Amino acid sequence: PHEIYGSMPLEQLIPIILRQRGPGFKFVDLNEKELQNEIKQLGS
Amino acid sequence: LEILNECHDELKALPLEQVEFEKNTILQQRSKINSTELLDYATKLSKFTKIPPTFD
Amino acid sequence: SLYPPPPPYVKFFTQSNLEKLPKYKEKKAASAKEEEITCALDYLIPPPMPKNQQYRAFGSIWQENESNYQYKIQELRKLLKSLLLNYLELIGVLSINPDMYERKVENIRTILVNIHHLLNEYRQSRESLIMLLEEQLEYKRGEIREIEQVCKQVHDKLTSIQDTLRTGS
Amino acid sequence: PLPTRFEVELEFIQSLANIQYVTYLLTQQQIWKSPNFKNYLKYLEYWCNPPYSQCIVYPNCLFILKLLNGFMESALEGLDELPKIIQLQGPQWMNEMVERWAN
Amino acid sequence: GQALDAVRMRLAQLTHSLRRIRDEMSKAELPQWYTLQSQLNVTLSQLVSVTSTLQHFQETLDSTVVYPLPKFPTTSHESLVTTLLRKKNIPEVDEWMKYVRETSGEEIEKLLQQDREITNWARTTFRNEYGKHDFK
Amino acid sequence: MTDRLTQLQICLDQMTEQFCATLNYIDKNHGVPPEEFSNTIDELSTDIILKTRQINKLIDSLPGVDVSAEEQLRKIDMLQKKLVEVEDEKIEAIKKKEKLLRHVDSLIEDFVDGIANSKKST
Amino acid sequence: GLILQRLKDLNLTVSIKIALMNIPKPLNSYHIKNGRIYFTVPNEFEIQLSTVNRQSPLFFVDLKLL
Amino acid sequence: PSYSPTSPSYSPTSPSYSPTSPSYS
Repeated sequence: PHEIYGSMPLEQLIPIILRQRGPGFKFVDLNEKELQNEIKQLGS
Repeated sequence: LEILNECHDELKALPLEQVEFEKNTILQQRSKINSTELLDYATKLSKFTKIPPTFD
Repeated sequence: SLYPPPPPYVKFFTQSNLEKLPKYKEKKAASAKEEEITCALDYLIPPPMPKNQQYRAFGSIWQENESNYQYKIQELRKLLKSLLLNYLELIGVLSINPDMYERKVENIRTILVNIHHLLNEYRQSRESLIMLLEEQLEYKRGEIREIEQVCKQVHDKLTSIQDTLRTGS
Repeated sequence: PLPTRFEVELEFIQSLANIQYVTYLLTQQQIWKSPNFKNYLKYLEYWCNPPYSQCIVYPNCLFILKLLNGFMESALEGLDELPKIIQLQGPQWMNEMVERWAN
Repeated sequence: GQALDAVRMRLAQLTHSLRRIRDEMSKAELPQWYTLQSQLNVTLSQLVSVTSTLQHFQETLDSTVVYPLPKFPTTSHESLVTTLLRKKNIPEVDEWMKYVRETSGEEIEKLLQQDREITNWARTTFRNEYGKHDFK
Repeated sequence: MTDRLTQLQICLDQMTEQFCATLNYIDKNHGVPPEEFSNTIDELSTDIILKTRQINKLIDSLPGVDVSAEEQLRKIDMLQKKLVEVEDEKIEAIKKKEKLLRHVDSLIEDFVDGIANSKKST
Repeated sequence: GLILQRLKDLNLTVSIKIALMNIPKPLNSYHIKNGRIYFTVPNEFEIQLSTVNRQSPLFFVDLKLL
Repeated sequence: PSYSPTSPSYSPTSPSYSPTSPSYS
């Protein structure tokens, strides 16, 4: 599963992140502290 | 700094963990299945999958 | 009709039968401690493999580290030479007394047929496995070697830059 | 002699690969309406493992039934699009079958 | 050919009206109710005219015999030929009138004449009722 | 690439077709001038001889033509073994390459921060 | 997965790009975070910017009023 | 002249409902 995520260039990853986060939320609005936060919840 | 940055980018482009899971999956998939059944099935599909040149 | 009807037992198994299958198989196993169809739930029990390990269909029968061949080679060479010799003798028959030519024709074919038999024992799946083996092996070696080549050239460039900046100090 | 249930179920599975057979089966209302047929379809899923998979003649139906499996949560509707979609997606589905088996 | 030509032009204008009502319904915003009524009535009366004209010239349509062109290639266009050739109804309408006949279900003939007399009696009764009160 | 077994089948089919064509020419031409007929038949016989020699040079060139399949079995088994070790070695190779890569990234970041706070120090 | 180092590279690219250009003294207050650069002029505004490529120029991302 | 032609409204995706039954000999 992670093979596709790790094998795609950022030029195609950006639209994927944009569609995952929905409209309005830019690809850069994500916070690193917030990022490690949801990483912590998903790791549980 | 620029040129070493593209060197870093191109090195990162060539793959880490994903390749080793894929190699693992290959190894247990190969170990699980015996070659006898695979060769028998290949021989039995050789007639169907391969279109002979004389089949009008 | 053009399309044969669905199998009959298909219609016997509802959702209730599926959900009651565990207790049914438990009861069947407890009681047990060609299968007769005494209950409608018998078919969900996996069918047993035939003891003969054979299956018949349409008049035809069906049933380790890869998971004197010189005698066959010389037999094939002598068979090819004899086939050429018999072709020459048969065309000579056509030349002089063609009326009985067929008397040899099928004979030659038998040798050709034997050639097909000589192919049967030589049957090639392992050889295909070998050829695929070396092609992906050499492809991965090429990829690997270009990887260390490119990383080594990047490291050499980095060392050259380090020397250049040290000289400018 | 009377064929065993092995033979008839295997022949049904291998005949499921035909697009015409699938279109005809889905044409009738009561075939899809009756839960018995879909229950049998889910029962047939256990042939994707050996040594049963060694006895198949056409591996394409292996995905088709699985595709038919998807049909229970995708809807009948889509019956018209079935021939076009199978013709269009034959390449990649054959490729994934080859990846599952040939590798 | 004249009858089929008239059928062609009328059905073409009917299809044009259908395309119209389609591309004014496909908009994300619904127009005013009155425009929808006007389009509905015009297209529906046009369908009535289609039915009436098709009724008028049944003999010309029946007399015609269908035959593919010698120049038309069937080897490459057999799918297109079969597309127009097929005529079986859509299934849902089929079981629709099957359930309709199921619900409906010398005796039949005398019920038929009883329906005749009820129809005539009701017509006469409403004529009398209309004549009873001056509507002008 | 084309497998030599497929080439062998193509060669034998071409040989059969060549014999059929030669005998058809003989059957439909016996009676054409004798000199032209003899020259054409000499060409056909040279073709027969050459086809025979590609048959001979392909049949003896089949790896494993004179090698028993069981030592192929061991060689294939040890090939998958040494393969397992070679992707293992590639795993350590790539992980240490990534290690030096983000050492380089860390020094890049430190140098960039030094540049930034030096040029904003005045 | 890849998002963390992508954002770090975006931050590095933004930092080097702003090092390329001589920022004004009133804009000396800048922050780098999450592939974004923040310029907060007090009682005036807070502008957040980013870039896609090192050669590509900066583009507007977000703005807040003070 | 002709104000506008009709848009192509072909429906090849239509599955058709041809009854097939006299196949057995």
